[PDB]
Amino acid sequence: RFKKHVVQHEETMQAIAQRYYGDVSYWIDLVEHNNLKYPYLVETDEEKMKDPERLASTGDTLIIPIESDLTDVSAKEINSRDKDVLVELALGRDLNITADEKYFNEHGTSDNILAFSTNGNGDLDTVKGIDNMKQQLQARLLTPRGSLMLHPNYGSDLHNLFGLNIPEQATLIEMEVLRTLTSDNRVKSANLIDWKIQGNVYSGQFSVEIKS
Amino acid sequence: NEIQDFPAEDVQVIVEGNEARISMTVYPIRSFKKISVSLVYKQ
Amino acid sequence: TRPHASIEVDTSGISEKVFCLIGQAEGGEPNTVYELRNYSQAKRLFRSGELLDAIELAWGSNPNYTAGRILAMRIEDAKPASAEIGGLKITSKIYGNVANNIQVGLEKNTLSDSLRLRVIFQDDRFNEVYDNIGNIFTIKYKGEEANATFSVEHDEETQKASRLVLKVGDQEVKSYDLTGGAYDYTNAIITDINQLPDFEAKLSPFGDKNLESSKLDKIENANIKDKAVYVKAVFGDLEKQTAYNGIVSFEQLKTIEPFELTKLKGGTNGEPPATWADKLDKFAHEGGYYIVPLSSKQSVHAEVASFVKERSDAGEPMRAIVGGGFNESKEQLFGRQASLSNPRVSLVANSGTFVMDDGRKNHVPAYMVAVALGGLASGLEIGESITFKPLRVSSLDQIYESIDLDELNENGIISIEFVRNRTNTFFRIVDDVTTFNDKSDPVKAEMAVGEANDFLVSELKVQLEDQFIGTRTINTSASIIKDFIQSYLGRKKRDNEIQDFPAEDVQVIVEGNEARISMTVYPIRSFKKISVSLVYKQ
Amino acid sequence: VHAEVASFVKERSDAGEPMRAIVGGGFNESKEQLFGRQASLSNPRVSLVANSGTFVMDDGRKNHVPAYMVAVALGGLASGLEIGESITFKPLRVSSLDQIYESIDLDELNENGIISIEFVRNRTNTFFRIVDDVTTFNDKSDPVKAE
Amino acid sequence: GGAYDYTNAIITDINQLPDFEAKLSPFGDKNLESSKLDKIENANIKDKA
Amino acid sequence: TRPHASISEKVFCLIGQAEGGEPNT
Amino acid sequence: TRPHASIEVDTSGISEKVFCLIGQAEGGEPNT
Repeated sequence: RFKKHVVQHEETMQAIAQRYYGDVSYWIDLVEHNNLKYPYLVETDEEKMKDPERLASTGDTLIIPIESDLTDVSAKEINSRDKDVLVELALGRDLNITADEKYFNEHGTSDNILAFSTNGNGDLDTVKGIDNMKQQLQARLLTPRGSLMLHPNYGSDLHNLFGLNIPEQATLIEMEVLRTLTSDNRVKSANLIDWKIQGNVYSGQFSVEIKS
Repeated sequence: NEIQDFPAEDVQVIVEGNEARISMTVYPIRSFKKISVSLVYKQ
Repeated sequence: TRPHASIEVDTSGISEKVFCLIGQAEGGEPNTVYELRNYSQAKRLFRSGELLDAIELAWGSNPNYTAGRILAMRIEDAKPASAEIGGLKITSKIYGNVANNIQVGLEKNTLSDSLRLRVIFQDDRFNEVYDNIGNIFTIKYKGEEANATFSVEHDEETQKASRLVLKVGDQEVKSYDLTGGAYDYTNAIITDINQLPDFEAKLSPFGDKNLESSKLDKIENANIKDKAVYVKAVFGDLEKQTAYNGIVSFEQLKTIEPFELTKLKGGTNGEPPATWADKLDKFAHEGGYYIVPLSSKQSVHAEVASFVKERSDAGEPMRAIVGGGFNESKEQLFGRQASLSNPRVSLVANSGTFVMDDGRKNHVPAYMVAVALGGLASGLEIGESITFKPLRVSSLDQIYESIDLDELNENGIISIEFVRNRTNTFFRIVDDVTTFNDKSDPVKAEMAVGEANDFLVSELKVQLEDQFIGTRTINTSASIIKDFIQSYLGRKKRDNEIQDFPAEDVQVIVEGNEARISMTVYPIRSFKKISVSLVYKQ
Repeated sequence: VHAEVASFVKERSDAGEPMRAIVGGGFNESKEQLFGRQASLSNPRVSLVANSGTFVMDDGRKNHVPAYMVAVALGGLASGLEIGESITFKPLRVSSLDQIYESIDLDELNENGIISIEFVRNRTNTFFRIVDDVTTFNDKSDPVKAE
Repeated sequence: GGAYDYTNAIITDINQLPDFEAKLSPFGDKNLESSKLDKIENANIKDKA
Repeated sequence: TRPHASISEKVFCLIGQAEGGEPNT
Repeated sequence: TRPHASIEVDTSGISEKVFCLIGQAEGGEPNT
């Protein structure tokens, strides 16, 4: 996996490699990972006009490998394709089934909710990257734990939790949400920011550390 | 644990001889009926 | 409705003080203040241009610190786009030129004897249709007289619905008042027809209409034995159909009539205003502290400066940070400083470039670097300085270097310095000096010291007020004032809001009509000179 | 009708019964329009209120309030306070108010006997307080009538 | 002498002959004793102030 | 002047030069 | 003053009972 960087004023190419790897000498590998010509960085943006794809300038974005994938030619090849789209390799692409967030949010835990839909024309709607991650948390959490017809212990116990509105029960809802969300490797961790018990409405908001 | 709370200061009482009258507030216990989660991203 | 659970993957945001921006942008209703708490709300209240790019910059100028809540105002007298087409006044909720792209049309359906409404607007990808406009409910009569009808009469004074009547031949079977009565919501008609023997009435299935009964239209003697005819009420159905959504509103001059899909007109941002003070007046009581105008014009800089001084005289301290032009010269800068040499103002020279989160490598004028700066300065804890803090600017269109960073700073003008590496963005801001001429006094001269003074002073004012200015009794002489003030100072030392104070150097004098106070405080402010010496024993 | 109330309070004073009236004026009144009321409402025991703002009413609605009703805010305050206590500098709990008048304006309205309102900034919170317990009366050396 | 010794009384009472107008200066307090005014005649008025 | 906040028994005598204050008082 | 650091390789290093000398030298204002 990788890190983003933003090129700064008169930024020395070797300073990038030092700043993230301690030794200077890995800049040969970094520029091969980013498919740069010899002018690795340039002050003037008009010079980029000549060879835009093979020439970077101030404020442009570069891809920094982690140390282990530094000398892997295959990673160099793939990292030469997915330039500023590399996120898509970790989070993935999947089919869209959230046809209207105005619909299922008002019906909640039930059968017969979500459905495939079509964006544009002819091509079936494929939802990707961060927008795949939105769906793959949302569609997971709405499913009850026992539900799915292979690999059980999917879903969540959330539908059980509509007990008495008293504080302990609210923390129990926090716990099942936390438990459900940290269950997928694409998220590092989760924690609660705030919660609000109305007379019969639970409201609470949670952070999640998506990777990259 | 049959009422959520009561603002004791709200209780207002009047007496009119051989009769009296009260006003009060109580926050009832209920089931939950809407659960709303907001889910937010980082870095 | 029924019990359920919801999960919104909120895109909001993709803390103590408040920050004020007045500038030019092409959306939002004019001459009213707004509080912005979320960038994703600013993209929806507003649309385009400096006021929004300023906010997108203010809440991102440092990777760890960021500005508080922002107060906004638009510096245009934008009209809303409108038209008179048919018998309807169509007016758009958008104010400005953008609203001219809106399209509205109407067509009548033969298969339901109703209108079909269409509204289109390009940049928000809005293009939706509402149908069966009217058709509010149907009646069929079921008795076996030859032919029965109903009627609905207006209030001729007001064109409001007055009665609904059922007629079998010449006999009034039943009637109901509609000028208010029992039947103010249509629901009670939907029972009180059905409950009779000879008639039944039923609703259309497309949503709950249940309109206010005064909105029906004048009809007389419509057959409802051979047919299950609609009651129409075509105008008031539009509110139930479209009021809560979208971009357009409708108002009546007259009869509603179909028309082709037609554009609006008159959406006009107008000339820019020749003066900003009249609109600057509105920030006077919204609770700001730091204010920046988004313009290089010298008249605006003088008006804002005089406005800040007027507020400071009236119990509300304020401070203005201002930039100028695209890469100004020393002669221009010292010309602006000499004309504007009052305190509570600070002038910024450079014009930078920022990587705007669209991927937009924006070259940005000086009055916008003042936003990026003012945003950072506003967000930090009280009493800290911008002194030697970094800024997330990409590159600079600049003249000034180390020797100039004596000249400009010494004359009270702020500028950003290039440091070649490791310090996050390679750029840090040299000082927090103000535009005031005399640098000897630090409260006037240096911004952070003033910003700590202004809130400390307000607290001493507010706490003295209810203890003494309330005039609860004269029988509390000056010795008690020393007790209260030393207690007050002892809290501030304990709370770190001051460095230290001498307790036995307080003098109080009183004459019953007025008390006089004297006190000394040792202030807290950022280091600025570090002289570290070396010695050795060889 | 303000003159009638002033006559009524004067008539009850002659009857030996103490009463006092608090009164407001229009929307967005200027200094001079208020001076015209002040001169025409000369006697003591009548208290003129200036500005017209907004209050958060029971509904949760942003109700617009004329000076005729802003007078009620001070009336409800002066009747709640202990006898002999000053109305000066107590909070007012006003959501928004046509209150551009500045510190020098407060001195001009106060000297002429017109009750004014002020914006005050705490450390971070803010609040609006009323700046003097003055009446519509002229004489500065007669606090029994001027206050 | 009398009620009109302070110009405030005239600033009020000109606006008790409401075909005319008088209005105050914005630039701070003045409260001038009217005996200190200076002699003037026949300035041409309707539109003008 | 509305109300606001704004922010030894052996007496000793002297007589000499000074660049200020009215003399003979 | 400009906000900055500074550094020195000092040379001025090379008890209570104060000590007095008087003699000839080609410097200093006299008698003091």
